[PDB]
Amino acid sequence: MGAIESRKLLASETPVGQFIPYSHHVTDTIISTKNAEYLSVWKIDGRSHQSASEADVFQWIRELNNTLRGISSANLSLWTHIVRRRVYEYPDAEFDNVFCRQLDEKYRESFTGYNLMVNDLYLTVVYRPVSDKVLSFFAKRERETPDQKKHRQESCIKALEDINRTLGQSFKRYGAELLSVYEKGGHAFSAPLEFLARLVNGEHIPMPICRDRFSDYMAVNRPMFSKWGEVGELRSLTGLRRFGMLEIREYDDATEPGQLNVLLESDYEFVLTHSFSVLSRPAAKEYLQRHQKNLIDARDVATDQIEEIDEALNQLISGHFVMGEHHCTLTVYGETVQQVRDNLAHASAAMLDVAVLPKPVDLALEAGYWAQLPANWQWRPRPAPITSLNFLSFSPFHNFMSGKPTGNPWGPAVTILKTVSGTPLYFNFHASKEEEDATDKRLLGNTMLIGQSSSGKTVLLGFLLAQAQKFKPTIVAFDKDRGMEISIRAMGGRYLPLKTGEPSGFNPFQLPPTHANLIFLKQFVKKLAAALDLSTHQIYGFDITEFLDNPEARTPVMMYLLYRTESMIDGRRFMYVFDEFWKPLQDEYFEDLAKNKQKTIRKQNGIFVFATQEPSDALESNIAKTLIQQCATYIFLANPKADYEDYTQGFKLTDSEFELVRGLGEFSRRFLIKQGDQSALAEMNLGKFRTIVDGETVERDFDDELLVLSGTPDNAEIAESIIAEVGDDPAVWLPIFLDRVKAERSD
Amino acid sequence: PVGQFIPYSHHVTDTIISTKNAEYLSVWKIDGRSHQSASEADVFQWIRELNNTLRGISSANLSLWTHIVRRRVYEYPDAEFDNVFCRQLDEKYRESFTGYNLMVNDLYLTVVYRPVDQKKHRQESCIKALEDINRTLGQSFKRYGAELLSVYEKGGHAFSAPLEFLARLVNGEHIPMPICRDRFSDYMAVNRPMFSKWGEVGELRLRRFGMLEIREYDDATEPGQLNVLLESDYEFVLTHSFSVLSRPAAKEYLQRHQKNLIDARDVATDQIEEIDEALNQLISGHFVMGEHHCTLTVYGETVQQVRDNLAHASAAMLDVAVLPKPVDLALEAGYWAQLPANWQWRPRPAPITSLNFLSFSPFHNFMSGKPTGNPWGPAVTILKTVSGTPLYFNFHASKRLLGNTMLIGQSSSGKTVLLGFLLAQAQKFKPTIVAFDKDRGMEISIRAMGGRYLPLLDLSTHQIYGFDITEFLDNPEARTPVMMYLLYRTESMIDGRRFMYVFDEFWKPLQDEYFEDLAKNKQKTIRKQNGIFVFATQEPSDALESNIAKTLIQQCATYIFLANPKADYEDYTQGFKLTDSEFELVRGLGEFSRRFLIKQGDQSALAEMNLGKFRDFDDELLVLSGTPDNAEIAESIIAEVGDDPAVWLPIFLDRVKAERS
Amino acid sequence: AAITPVVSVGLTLGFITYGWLIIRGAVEMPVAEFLNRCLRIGIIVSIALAGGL
Amino acid sequence: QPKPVKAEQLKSYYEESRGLERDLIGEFVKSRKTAWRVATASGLFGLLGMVCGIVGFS
Amino acid sequence: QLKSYYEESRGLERDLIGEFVKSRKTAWRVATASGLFGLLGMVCGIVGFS
Amino acid sequence: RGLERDLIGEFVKSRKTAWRVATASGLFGLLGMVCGIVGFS
Amino acid sequence: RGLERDLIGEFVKSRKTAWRVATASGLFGLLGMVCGIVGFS
Amino acid sequence: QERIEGEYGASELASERRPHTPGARTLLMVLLCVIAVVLVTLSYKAYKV
Amino acid sequence: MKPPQQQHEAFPLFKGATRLPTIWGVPMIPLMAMVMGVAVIALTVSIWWWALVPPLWFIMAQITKNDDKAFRIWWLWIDTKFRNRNKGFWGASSYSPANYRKRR
Repeated sequence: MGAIESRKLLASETPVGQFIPYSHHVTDTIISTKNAEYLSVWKIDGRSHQSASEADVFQWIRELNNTLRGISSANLSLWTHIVRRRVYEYPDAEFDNVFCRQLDEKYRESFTGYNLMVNDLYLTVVYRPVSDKVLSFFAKRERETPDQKKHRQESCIKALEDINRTLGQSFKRYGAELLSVYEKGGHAFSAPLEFLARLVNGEHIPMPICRDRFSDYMAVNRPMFSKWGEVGELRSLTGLRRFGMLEIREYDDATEPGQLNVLLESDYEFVLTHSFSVLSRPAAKEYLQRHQKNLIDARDVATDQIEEIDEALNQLISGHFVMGEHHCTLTVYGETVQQVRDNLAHASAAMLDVAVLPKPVDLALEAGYWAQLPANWQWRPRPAPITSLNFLSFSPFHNFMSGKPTGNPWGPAVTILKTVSGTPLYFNFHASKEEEDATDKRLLGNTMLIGQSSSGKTVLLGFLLAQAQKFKPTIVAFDKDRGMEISIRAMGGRYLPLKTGEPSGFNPFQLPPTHANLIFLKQFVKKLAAALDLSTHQIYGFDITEFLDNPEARTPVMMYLLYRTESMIDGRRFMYVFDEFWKPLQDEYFEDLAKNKQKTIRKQNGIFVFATQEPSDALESNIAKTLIQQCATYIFLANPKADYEDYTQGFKLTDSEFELVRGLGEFSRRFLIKQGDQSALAEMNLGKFRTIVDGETVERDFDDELLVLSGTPDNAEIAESIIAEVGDDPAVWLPIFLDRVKAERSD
Repeated sequence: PVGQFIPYSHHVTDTIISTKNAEYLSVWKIDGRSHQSASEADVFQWIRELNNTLRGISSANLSLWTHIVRRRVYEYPDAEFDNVFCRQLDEKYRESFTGYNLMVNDLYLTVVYRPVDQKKHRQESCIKALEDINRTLGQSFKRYGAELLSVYEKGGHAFSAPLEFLARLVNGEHIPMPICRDRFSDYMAVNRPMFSKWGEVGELRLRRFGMLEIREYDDATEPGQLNVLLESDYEFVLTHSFSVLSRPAAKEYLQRHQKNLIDARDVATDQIEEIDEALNQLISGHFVMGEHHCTLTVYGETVQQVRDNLAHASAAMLDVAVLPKPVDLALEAGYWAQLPANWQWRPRPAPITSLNFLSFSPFHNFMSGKPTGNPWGPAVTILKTVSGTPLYFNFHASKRLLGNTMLIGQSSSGKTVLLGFLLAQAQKFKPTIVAFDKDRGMEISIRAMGGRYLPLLDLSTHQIYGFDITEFLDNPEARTPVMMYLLYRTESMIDGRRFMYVFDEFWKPLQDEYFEDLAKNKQKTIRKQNGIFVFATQEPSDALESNIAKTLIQQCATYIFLANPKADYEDYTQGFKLTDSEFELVRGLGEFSRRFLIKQGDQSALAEMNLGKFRDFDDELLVLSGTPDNAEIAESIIAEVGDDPAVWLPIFLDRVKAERS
Repeated sequence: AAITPVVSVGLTLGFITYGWLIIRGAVEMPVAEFLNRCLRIGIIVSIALAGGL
Repeated sequence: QPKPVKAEQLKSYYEESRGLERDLIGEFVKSRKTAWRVATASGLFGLLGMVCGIVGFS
Repeated sequence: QLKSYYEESRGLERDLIGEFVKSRKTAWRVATASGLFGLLGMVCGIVGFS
Repeated sequence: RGLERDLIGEFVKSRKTAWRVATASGLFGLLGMVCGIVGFS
Repeated sequence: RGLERDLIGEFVKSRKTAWRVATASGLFGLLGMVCGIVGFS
Repeated sequence: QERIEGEYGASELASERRPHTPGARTLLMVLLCVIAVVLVTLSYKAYKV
Repeated sequence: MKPPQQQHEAFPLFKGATRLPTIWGVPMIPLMAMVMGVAVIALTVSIWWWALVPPLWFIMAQITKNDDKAFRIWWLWIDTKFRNRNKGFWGASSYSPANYRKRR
């Protein structure tokens, strides 16, 4: 009745464990299954697709298929998973500078109405011990002694571990990362289980390693599927999520590379899926013989009929592709049932645009939704055999460059930049393994901006150095033509405007007397011979503009400044920056000291942020070569004049990307970031726009910060005047500096 | 109606409620030991001793529920003084609390003993077994400070303390009930919950509540794992049960589990060997297993607020390596499973080792004292604490309870400010205060509180008096005479009136030969006569220099420890019965930290009395403390203006402001 | 001939099932087929009966 | 739902309470015993009636 | 001893009052079935006359 | 009142069950006797 | 006290007499029952 | 005694309905009318024979 | 935009996809289901009832030729969304996350 019915309804349910085929981690990278089918998950940073010639994606598919066809055992399987998702993990940053706070509030205001979503690719290469279903029909019933169960155990683990090594070696340019157990707080947290749980739950719940089968406790969201429909509903604590599945069932006379790219640019957060149950050469040859027989039992079409299947069968025997059973189920996530249907219709239009006729899954919604979890063939709706080249053409592991929002060595990403593609890039200095000589290290964090100036180079570097204060980083800025003075003053640090005819202001007279300091001072006076507190602030600046014409003085000035900054780096977040680097660095003395102290500094959170106006002038010298090759995060800028030799030979930039750089406008703000192998023609932009607040389109303009950040000796020579009249504090004199700016802006 | 789930019937002896199915029960009120005072070294020893005393009385009959109930305490009442200065102090200090936690934790352990002219002798055997179990548990919990809930007559209407806890479990609000001839199941519920038939949330008659089931098997990392819930912005009742299994039953369960794990298609040698280790760890490790379900029932006002509470709790427990599984249809069973002796309604219990039960509910709580119910009205004041829990300070901590208090610390470092604050806010009791002073510490404070402090004659005219002997402190000729005279005359006044002493420094009068024996005998006489000594000392080495001082210190109730970096190791360590870890916490405070470690009974916390903005506390401490220039200004004003307390205080404010400029 | 109710029930059930395709969304021959095939089979059965008499 | 119990006799109240509990349990088990005894007697007359009914059915 | 984890769990999960209510209810149900069977037999006999 | 009331109500329910069964058996035994002594002639 | 003693007296007298009449009437029912209902059988 | 306010009740998915192509009903009815008149004449001869 | 497109160099895809193993143009598993059903009918009511084969067999051929894998979808639906008991109570078919395997 009204009391006991709770238990009566409780015990009469089918738990989600019946549908989730997982169990104990057996190896730190491999998950078991109740049917003993061990699998591993492969997080992939898909390589860029926009910046490549059309033939070169063909070449990528060729290499990828060539590596696959070596290891594609008849016992394999693949589940790609491109889980488009929106970024909830990007914390708002505290700040102290008023100018920085204003800049960041304006910038984050400029993102009202933008796709803030990041692609996340995956791959789970699975390994069934036995291929043929007929004998496995018996094998599901027999009893095996534990020792032979162990024998199957090591056989499968070794086989899958070889597969993992081969895939890792084959994804060198794809930035792949095998996911494996990581420990938090004296307990084991699984890295793959979080992904497969995201497949089940729709959220990212950190899954610990408890003392049960994972099938028992891996679902924390009660799903609900409609009786007659295509959409469902996940009843969770944080809120309902309605999902509407979809299905592909009609191919065409084509496997054009990356035809499913259009769903990368989506406005709807979804989860694509695939499957490639690799299939035996006799069975594949029989399927192709069946197609041949059916076709040849008809009128003699001239060419589609005969020679095509001639070459198809001849390749299949000659080992150039491996057929397999495949199924793709795009599932869109949404908040209301109308909206998920709207997204489903959009996805159907997108798929029809690339000639793969989709039909929404209606009767097998639940079967499809349980067909996403890897190691589930019994739940796939429509497995249809295809060529392997074709499967790798339904999942070339293309991806827009996005970067890593969190998890970085310093923390959150420094800035977020508009991309011409549309998908936002989460910029950050620390790239992944450029040097590629040793795994255990601190992530290389350099940066090299190159390109003819006035195209925003000073604007760009000021923008990064203005937004990077969420880290509280020390900065030492060697600039040129007084451009950075206004910014460095705005960031509340000492800026020394070195100039001829005025006393230098700093000298080594009061240096400490220790024997190492005596060594340095002896070295300096041996180098000079030729023919207040520095610990006060955080963001320093020094101007070396007049030293470009000085052969002798560059060595003493840079020697002293660099030595003083050397004592600074004791583990605190330190960010050297520069400008037109080679001439300050065009010194015979400290190239060796620079490389050695570079290797030293890189450990305790050191960064070099280089710059350049004429990259042709830099690559010539010896010193600039090691520094070009020692920068992870390139940032190229545009130039009306370009040369093939410098950009390709020196900067490891491909031919298509070089033509892309040449194609850039003269003064259009567009700079090609190149963190690692991945590329993306991003553009931070400071144009006019509208704000959605109180129903008011409050016109907001970044020029009030452009005339601050942008380099102008003229503006600086009146900024210096107004600071001389009132030099109280940058937080205080900023409004009146803007006032005098408004006073001259019409004279 | 609702009695279909509540098993309670009636009492069998003063301390053992019965059950409908003859399952005798007992309730214990466990204060718990502080997990901040002692380092990580002693927590393991606590768990081990609890394991020892549990397996000592291990039997298949026993069982245990454990509840951590959090309250938004309202029983702490506002009090109106009869002096404007104290009212000002109270009003600003209370306004210093807008936005704080104001939540107390209570920990309850219940032991139920269900058996599995003979009949009468078996009734007697059952009750005797349960009372012996109670005696052993009480021997065990001496450090924790638990009290045995028992009947208490209130003016001819006998009541029953255990019914109150079992009521709060179901009613959700402390509704007192009498013991009467019905079966308590009929009327123990007053505000009956109304669970939504889908079972996501509930109701009460005001507060919506959703649940979480904390099903964990892995051995805990910390001896208290999910103690992050002890500090949170939501109320709950976290419940654990330990229905023991007889030793052969535990062996059989482990054997069946190992067999069903073996007979599978995948081999996992990280599990089978561990379980097989535990199976003969059980025989030789001597811990007895049992059933265990864990449920957290957060309360709220808005249903969306309850879901936000659940999400916060789920995150804050994933931070400690446990995964909460939300309850959707089992909520009715879960809630009716909270009542002790409701074995039937447990959702899905699974056997748990004894170490892991005592390490999931180890009886840790931030020390918080008694909000009310004290022998002297409510708690005098509500001190803050590190980690944000309100300590409800009071001098009466466990034949009236002992009240003598000592305040050991430097006079410059906030001793006098603290004493003035405590006396001013404890003026709500209207007790006589007989103040004694050193270096004119309390002259201005007493004269503000309407005393007749006599700087250096019957007590009926005023309530407060203060005698200053800082002039006559170190002059061995007649301290003993003057102290006999003051003590004798004050003692003549000691009858009926709620009474108090304050001694700023006592070790000089302590070495008196004649006076000390009289003090000890009068102490023995007064302990039942609402006597509250408030001792103090600038530095403990001054006190422990005298031997009799140790004898007087042994008879003290609450110790407050200011910040004294120059503290001798021996004094705090063995002289005052402090812990080594507490000695570390004393030194951890800076020179002028303004925090202090209050060892109250056998638990302690850092009562940080912070005078932040939101400041009027600056003005109050400016008038609270006493300096010779302050004293001369006060004396001049009092001489010229008159006697009344509040007439001169604005003039004093003006003159002191002029001095500060 | 009881084969007359027999053909009646079989042909009517077959027609109902075949027209259930439009709801089931497994046939893309809505107008031309559902008149043409139906009229062909109907004329065949009508001829069969008018011959049987 | 009446007022509190008479506090002058704590011992008497729960003394008679334990007495009542024991007597109730005893009477309920005795009632179960008589229940099966009556079930057996009812079965015996039922089969006597059935046997004579069949044998007298000519 | 009991030596059966199922036995101990089900012992905890069981209440005396409900078990005995069910026992006496089943005893009365069987007694009623036997009584009705006896009435059926007597009807059969009284028919068996004629 | 309360538990004692349950005890008293319980045994009086048992008593009226006894009266019911005794009445049914007395009437049904007298019925058996009367059908028999209807047969005997 | 008085009420409980009266209830116990009703217990003893009425319930014991109800089952005593149950036993005696059942035995008489059994005697007549066997007798006549075997007679005409 | 009423469903508890602001909670997740039954699904919003039961509101879904299968749309009908707005020609199936009318022509299906007319098709059954004609087939039925054929079948009735057929059983008229069936009984008559 | 226009991510990589085709210029007739696309890797050939042959229409041996979902050309299921079929006898007479019908897959083995569903045709065996029909054989079992018609055999049941023949053994149950009357033996003249292997004439029930050609009608439904032809309708199955027409179903399979149009939409090659209808029967797999049918069986998946029947097994999962048709078995789930409490479809009515929840307003939708749902599976409890916590594993209530009827144990205690």
